[PDB]
Amino acid sequence: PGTGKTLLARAVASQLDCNFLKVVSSSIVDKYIGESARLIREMFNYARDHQPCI
Amino acid sequence: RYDSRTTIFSPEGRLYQVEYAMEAIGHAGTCLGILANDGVLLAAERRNIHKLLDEVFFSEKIYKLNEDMACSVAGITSDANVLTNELRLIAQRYLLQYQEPIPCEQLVTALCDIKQAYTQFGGKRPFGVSLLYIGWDKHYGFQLYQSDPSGNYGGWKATCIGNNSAAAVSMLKQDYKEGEMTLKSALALAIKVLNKTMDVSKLSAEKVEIATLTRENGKTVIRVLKQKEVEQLIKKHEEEEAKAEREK
Amino acid sequence: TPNCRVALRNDSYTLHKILPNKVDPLVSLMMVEKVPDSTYEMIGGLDKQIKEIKEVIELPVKHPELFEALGIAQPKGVLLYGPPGTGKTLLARAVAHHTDCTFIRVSGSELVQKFIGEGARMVRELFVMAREHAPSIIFMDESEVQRTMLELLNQLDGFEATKNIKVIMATNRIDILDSALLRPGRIDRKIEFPPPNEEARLDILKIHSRKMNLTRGINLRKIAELMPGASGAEVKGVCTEAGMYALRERRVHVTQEDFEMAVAKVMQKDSEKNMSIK
Amino acid sequence: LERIKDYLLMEEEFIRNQEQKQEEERSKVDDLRGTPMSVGTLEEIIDDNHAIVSTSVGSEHYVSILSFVDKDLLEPGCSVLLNHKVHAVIGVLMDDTDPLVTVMKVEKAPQETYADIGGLDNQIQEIKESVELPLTHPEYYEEMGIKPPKGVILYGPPGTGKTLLAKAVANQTSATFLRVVGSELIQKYLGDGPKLVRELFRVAEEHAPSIVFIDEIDAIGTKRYDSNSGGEREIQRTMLELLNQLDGFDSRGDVKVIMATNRIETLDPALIRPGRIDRKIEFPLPDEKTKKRIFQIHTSRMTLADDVTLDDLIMAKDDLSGADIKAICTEAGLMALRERRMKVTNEDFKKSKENVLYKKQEGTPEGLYL
Amino acid sequence: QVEDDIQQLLKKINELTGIKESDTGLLAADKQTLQSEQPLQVARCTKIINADSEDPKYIINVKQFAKFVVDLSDQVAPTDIEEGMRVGVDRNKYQIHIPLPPKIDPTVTMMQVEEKPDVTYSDVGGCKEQIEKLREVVETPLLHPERFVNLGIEPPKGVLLFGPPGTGKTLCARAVANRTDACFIRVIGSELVQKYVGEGARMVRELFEMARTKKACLIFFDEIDAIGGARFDDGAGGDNEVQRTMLELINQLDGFDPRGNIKVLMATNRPDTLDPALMRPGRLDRKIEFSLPDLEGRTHIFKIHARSMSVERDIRFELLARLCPNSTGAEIRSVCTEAGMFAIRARRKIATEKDFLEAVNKVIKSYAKFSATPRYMTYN
Amino acid sequence: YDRGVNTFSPEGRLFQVEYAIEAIKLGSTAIGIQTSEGVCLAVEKRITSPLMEPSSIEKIVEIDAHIGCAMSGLIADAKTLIDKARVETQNHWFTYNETMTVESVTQAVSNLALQFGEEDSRPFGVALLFGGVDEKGPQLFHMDPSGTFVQCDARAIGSASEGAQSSLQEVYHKSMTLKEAIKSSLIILKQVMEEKLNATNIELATVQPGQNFHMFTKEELEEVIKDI
Amino acid sequence: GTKRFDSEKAGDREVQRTMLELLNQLDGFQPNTQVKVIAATNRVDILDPALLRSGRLDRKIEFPMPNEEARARIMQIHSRKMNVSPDVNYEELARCTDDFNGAQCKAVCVEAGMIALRRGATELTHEDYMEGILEVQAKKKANLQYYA
Amino acid sequence: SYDRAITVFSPDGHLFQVEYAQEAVKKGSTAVGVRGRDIVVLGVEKKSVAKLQDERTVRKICALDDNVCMAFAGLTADARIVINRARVECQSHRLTVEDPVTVEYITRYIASLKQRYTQSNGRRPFGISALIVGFDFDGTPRLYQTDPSGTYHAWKANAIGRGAKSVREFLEKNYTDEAIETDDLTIKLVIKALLEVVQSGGKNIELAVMRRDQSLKILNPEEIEKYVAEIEKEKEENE
Ligand SMILES: Nc1ncnc2c1ncn2[C@@H]1O[C@H](COP(=O)(O)OP(=O)(O)OP(O)(O)=S)[C@@H](O)[C@H]1O
Ligand SMILES: Nc1ncnc2c1ncn2[C@@H]1O[C@H](COP(=O)(O)OP(=O)(O)OP(O)(O)=S)[C@@H](O)[C@H]1O
Repeated sequence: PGTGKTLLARAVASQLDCNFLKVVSSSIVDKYIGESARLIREMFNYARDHQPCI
Repeated sequence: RYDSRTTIFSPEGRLYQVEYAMEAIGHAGTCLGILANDGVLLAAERRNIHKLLDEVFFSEKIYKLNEDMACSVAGITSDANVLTNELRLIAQRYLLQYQEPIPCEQLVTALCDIKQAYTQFGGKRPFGVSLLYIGWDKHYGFQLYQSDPSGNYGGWKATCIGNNSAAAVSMLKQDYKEGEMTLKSALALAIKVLNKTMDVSKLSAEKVEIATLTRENGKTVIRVLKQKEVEQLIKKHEEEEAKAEREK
Repeated sequence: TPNCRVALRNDSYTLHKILPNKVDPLVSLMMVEKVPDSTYEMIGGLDKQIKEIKEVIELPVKHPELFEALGIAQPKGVLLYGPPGTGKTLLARAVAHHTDCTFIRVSGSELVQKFIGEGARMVRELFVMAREHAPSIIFMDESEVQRTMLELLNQLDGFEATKNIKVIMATNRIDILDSALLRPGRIDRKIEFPPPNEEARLDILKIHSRKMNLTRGINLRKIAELMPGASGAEVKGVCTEAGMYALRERRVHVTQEDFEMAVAKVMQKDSEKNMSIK
Repeated sequence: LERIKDYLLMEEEFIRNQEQKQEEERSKVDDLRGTPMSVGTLEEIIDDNHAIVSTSVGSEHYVSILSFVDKDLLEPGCSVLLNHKVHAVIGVLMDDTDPLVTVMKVEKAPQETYADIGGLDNQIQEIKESVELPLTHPEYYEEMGIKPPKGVILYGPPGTGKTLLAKAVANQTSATFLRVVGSELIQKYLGDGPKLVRELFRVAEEHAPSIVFIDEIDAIGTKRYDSNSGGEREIQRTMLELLNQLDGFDSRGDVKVIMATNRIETLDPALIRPGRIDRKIEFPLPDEKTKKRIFQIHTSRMTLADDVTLDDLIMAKDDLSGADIKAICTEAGLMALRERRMKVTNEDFKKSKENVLYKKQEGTPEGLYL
Repeated sequence: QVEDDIQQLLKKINELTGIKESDTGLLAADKQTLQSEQPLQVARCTKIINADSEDPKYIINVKQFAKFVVDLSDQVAPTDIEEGMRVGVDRNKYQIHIPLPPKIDPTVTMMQVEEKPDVTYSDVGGCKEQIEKLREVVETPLLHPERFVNLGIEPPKGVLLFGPPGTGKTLCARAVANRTDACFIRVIGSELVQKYVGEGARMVRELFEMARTKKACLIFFDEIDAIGGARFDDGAGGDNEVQRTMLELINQLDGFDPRGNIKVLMATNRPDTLDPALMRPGRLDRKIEFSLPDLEGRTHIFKIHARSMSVERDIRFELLARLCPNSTGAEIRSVCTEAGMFAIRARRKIATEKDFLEAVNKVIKSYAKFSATPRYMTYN
Repeated sequence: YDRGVNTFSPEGRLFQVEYAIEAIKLGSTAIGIQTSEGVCLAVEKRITSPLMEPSSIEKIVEIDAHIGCAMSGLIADAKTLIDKARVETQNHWFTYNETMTVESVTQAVSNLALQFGEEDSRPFGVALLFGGVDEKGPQLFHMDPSGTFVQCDARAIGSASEGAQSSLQEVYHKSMTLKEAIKSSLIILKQVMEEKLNATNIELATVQPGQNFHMFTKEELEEVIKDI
Repeated sequence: GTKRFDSEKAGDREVQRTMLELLNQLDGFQPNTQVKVIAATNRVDILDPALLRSGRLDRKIEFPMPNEEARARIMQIHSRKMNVSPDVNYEELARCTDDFNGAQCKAVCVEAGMIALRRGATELTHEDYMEGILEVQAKKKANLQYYA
Repeated sequence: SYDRAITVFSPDGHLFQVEYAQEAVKKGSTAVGVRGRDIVVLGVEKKSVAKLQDERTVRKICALDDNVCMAFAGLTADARIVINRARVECQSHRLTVEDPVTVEYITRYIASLKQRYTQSNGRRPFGISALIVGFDFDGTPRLYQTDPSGTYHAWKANAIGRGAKSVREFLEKNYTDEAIETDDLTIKLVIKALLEVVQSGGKNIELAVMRRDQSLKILNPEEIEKYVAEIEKEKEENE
């Protein structure tokens, strides 16, 4: 936890710079619990613009 | 709630392992014995009638225990081996002590005390085995006995095994016999009972087991009889079913 | 009335006319209109059960005089049970189209209570409408939650109203229930449901296979004696597999040999061994 | 011929239920009011003929008072009659409460007195001495300085006639009576426990000496310890509200409470203390001496061929409720009615005794003490 | 058919009785001042957001609509039209005319006792030292503010009380309210449990508004499980707003300028359902329980509950206290009333020893106590 | 929790011993009184049935020719302890030709009043009152389940023992006589019992140094009761 | 800052609004070196992992309960204000007192003052503190027995 | 505490399992026993014949000596063990002491065995309660009862099993000191007790007596039938 978890994760990401978003995966565990899958749609259908997506 | 071990009492007070040993009896092979003078018989159901066995044992439920006593059995199988070894050893020790065969009721009470020794103490599993008794003596003649996991023993003339045999006991009461000591009548009655109670269609003789005990001149021979007479007994009973459908 | 919907004038806020029909979304729980078209005869031979149901439901509606000039109450609590549970639904639909009476199916489940909504969901306002549609029969599949059913027992038990408003609970496996339901002053006729005999399996066979074009030289009691205690579930299944045999042939003709394979088409296991022990 | 009499009595009672001013001064009252009247909430009354109100939407106004009756009867906390023109304070609103007050108020004594159940008259004698004596014959309580009991719990095996005892006491009374199935509080509404409670007991105090009758809340005695890891819903808070309403402050008055349960150990022992609830009454599977009386009541007005003895059935088996006896007495009558017959023989009672008794099934001893 | 006769002609004469009424059916301080008051105005009370400089230019909200930019009318006192003051705003001129009191909420005035119920200190016998400690809590800092000063110590401004149901908590509450001299306030816990969002928080605000008006006032909580001490929360997400109200209560209660001359008594049957955001001392300083009195207190509660009922002048209370193994004043008083009922079962003038014997039977030995009959010797 | 004879408390203590001291309280009452003239003793039987034969219920048993006893609470722990006390006093007379004094008797009993241990059985549930006449005159002795044995001048046990002690401290002093102490005991008895005092309820046991034998009064007890 | 509750049909909203704006004004977006963030809570597992995320609140100040010397130090600090009896071993108090906080030792101070006030003592004594320890816990008497 | 195990006291000072092992006795068959002055008498109810067996092996009344008699309630297996041990013990007493066994000795043995059985680790208590009736010293009739606690307790008459309060209430409402026995009065007293049984079916009655010098006599249910007939005759003479 911390040399192969959050650090040393963005090495080539610094070089490549295409569609590097973050998902800490707490934002899918929602309030209206079926907003989880809706925000999965909101993750992908907002992501696939920068065409090779990360 | 008050489950944990065989001991101690429940708050009414009932018992836990006692009722559950009875419900361990109920899912086993079905046995019975019949009211007969000048002989006595046993009936037994073959568990695991699968085609790849050997049957070289001549006896899977009967155990010719002393000389003039055998016993059927029902329940957890390998506890019964533990019980039969000890029972043979008890009766043989009695014969060693007196040079007279064991008069069968103190034999039954000895085994009941053996079972009760695991009913009281803690923590041991009680013996989940009920089993029958046929035998002969100098004091009453032919006898029949029913061991129970509580240590209670009831001298019956027509006995009871578990959930498969309540309707059998109902047939034994509604078809109660008295006076007729003929072994063949009792065999036909047993054929009728096992025809109703077992779900074996047309009663295949490989799925049954019959052993008898007669008094021959001074010997009290035990006849674990062969298969051909069982076949013709089934044919006898099906001819009597043809007699029963003469009413149509 | 108290609790009465009305129409309001829209310039001085006075009444216009009464809006009747106090009924909440609960006819949407009734849901009985065109249940099926009438089907009494489609029961394989449980006629004692049907006669007891007739003389526990309709005979109180037909002749209440003959009860209370004879001076007895009319029985209202009907629990239906069987050890497999078969014919549990078809008998309900059968009774439902032959009474001309406000039948009601509450075969749902103990939903809402405090999950997305208020609660009070077994007969809470449903009994108000059992009054509002005074001849009525209530039917349920079914012990599950522990205060709502109790409230509604105490609405149904004796202290309710004018009777002939009966409840039919119909499920298998009695012993999974609470300690209040099985009061005999609360359930008055408990009828068993046996798996059928050879003649009744023959009858159910005739019922389903009558529309099935069976060729000739075809015996049916042999098929009935190929059934080692068939509950009635698989009795329908044998005929459907016979129809499937006719379907896989591009044929419309069914022999008895099709049933000879169709009985064989049903066997499952539960084989395993080194478990006899017992 | 009596059915004509009973129908005419019921329809004339309905006719009586249908049988339920100033030539110009009442018209001035009709102009003292705007006809679309409304319901408001006084916050203060600055007594110089204009008051401040509060509405169900929340707009609060200096609105003038138009008194016909004494205008100082209404108070802050009591509602008013406001117009739609200037929301003018009209006048007399007799103090109204929720719709859920007439709902829980039975208006009849539809069944009968102690002559309905058969034989328990030691504890029927208790509820007698604790309701019928303090109400009707309140001599010795003042005359020996001793206060009467308040709370009565019915319990035991079900179908003993707990409902029958309830409706029997609902007969023999002149005090006002209320009928509450007290488990009705399954909402998704926070608060709303005390609303029903405070309004119920305020109504109970305002009318009369009364009985406030809670019925079957044995589920709601929620163990008085927690809900496990995360629970808290409202139910504990609502029962604690009722507890504080009963034996907190604000003296109880002439209010009686009779309660009934099936199971009893699952209750809340913060209620079962005396003072809060005084009497507890066992209703067990009775005897084989008042079963004769229960059969006697259930064979009062039915066609029984007197050759048969119900005491044979009483001698048969000894543990069953009086509701079971009612089920048998109706069911054997149906078995007689199989084929248009006059009276009931023995074998209808036998088949009906067997039929009703399909209840207890266990298993497998005991049976084997033995 | 004689009953047919009876009921038939009864109801027939009753029908006649209905037909009787059916055929027998056939302004100075109220009216002339009405139209004078009809040109009044429906002008709305408000609540003021802020004051601009050099001018009113007041911004205001009423309850729900918007945030209202207003004037003042000319005949005002323009000084005290400040924030936190509800004032009256017009429906044509849109200007402030008359100030108003704030949202007083006179259901929060309704929880004040407003009376003095009589239960004397001589009635609460059995706990002469627990009530001594509570006397030190209540009577002494409100009467003799010397020894706190002359020794340099702090008052126990909060005292929780816990114990079995039946014990005397209510009695001690109304006992100190009997000899109070101060402003005593009962607090129903579910007077905080209102429906809408963020209102019981404002109920705690109303409490502290009443508190800091005056001196030496007495807030009495009871049944704070209704308020709650359980932060019962995991992935179910149900009832949580009462916990918000209760944390608001902790915030305005203790820590960062607490109460002052305010002495609060609380009570609970369930101490193990509390929150350790109130278990901390400084908030609650005496966790005084009560226990069952041994014999002297039980004889004392006999003396209190039998001084004013007709008994024999020969009976003792030693043996009766003996046959109460574990009991309370409620159970003792039930014994007194039950033996009175037994005296009504006979026709006596007083009560005797055996009256209370069978009442002790009825209360304790005819308790439910499960299951049930203890018939064995093994002891005697 | 507390569950078990092998766990203390955060503040003390057992919690098995305390539950035994709780288990004392259910028994019948008894009162023994030391007087230099001799030790007297009394008890209540609480007879249930008329078929309950009164002379078969044992409260006062005989340990020595001059050492009496009384029991409390549980019966059979008392039967065990009485048996052992008899055996061991007899052992003292065996190896010493003399009478084991009452303090030494009760030390011999409370050597295993707490030898309770199921491994390496339960604690006993009985309080005992010991009276006897040693070389130091009469002795009155009181033990407990916990073996914490002490001398008492006039100890009362079991049920209602608090008011017995209180009203006993009302009447008692050092220079009492015999018959005064007898009636002083039975007054307290018919204040702490519930039924009428008669010939069959109570029983006395008096031991004197000159009347070492027969530590009992048999139906002159009727004459003593009718003198009140 | 609430754990976002995973349930339907209702919900107070402005807790989320003030939470998002608090984390917005706080850290991440709008960074500034003139923010000195102090915060204290009772419990930790009610909170969100967005409240930290990398360093929103990177410095953690836990508090173990006062170990040995801090307890008697705290009792000495509270007893500083009063009429001290100067034969009070506070180290004995630290030896006997266990699992106590600062506030409970302050309660020991106040209850020792009041217990001395029960006899009207001018200055305190040591078992005044000891009964303060007992009464802070629950109470004792002692009963006593089995300790002879 | 809890209902687990036998060693813990209650918080209010009880042993749950002693009170609870009495309940199995309290829920058993009834058996009474009285003493006459020269003949002792006892008997059991509930023969409970199931139409298809023998019952000579299920006998609840047996003997240990030629002088003493047994009875029990509760469950029967513990009765079988206790009776087996009692025979051995009675014979071992006969081995050293050459007396006929006093009844008080065998009751002290049974109660002592029962209590040291109850004290130990996890040995399940004997759920019986015996009646031990005998007449040894100058033929003086005695009868003692037991308890799962182990308290021998001498009476003059007794009732155990199901509903024993009513049966003992009948011995309370009958029990006359006069006269005397009079074996006829003892026989009629057995007849009145068995008529006062919980069921009194008339055929489920089993009684055995001892005249303090003889051995046990098992009766025949025709002598008992004429006994019930003359009891009904005296009941008619009440009218
Ligand atoms: N008397 C009958 N006559 C004809 N078909 C029957 C009869 N009884 C059962 N069946 C058939 O067997 C099946 C069992 O009936 P159902 O009651 O509908 O099924 P079910 O399992 O009983 O439903 P449950 O128990 O309420 S979940 C149905 O599909 C019927 O077609
Ligand atoms: N010493 C006493 N003297 C007189 N009555 C007493 C005494 N102790 C208790 N009581 C009784 O107990 C009542 C006061 O205690 P409680 O009413 O139990 O307080 P409480 O609010 O009921 O406690 P809970 O746990 O909330 S039910 C009195 O009204 C009496 O009925």
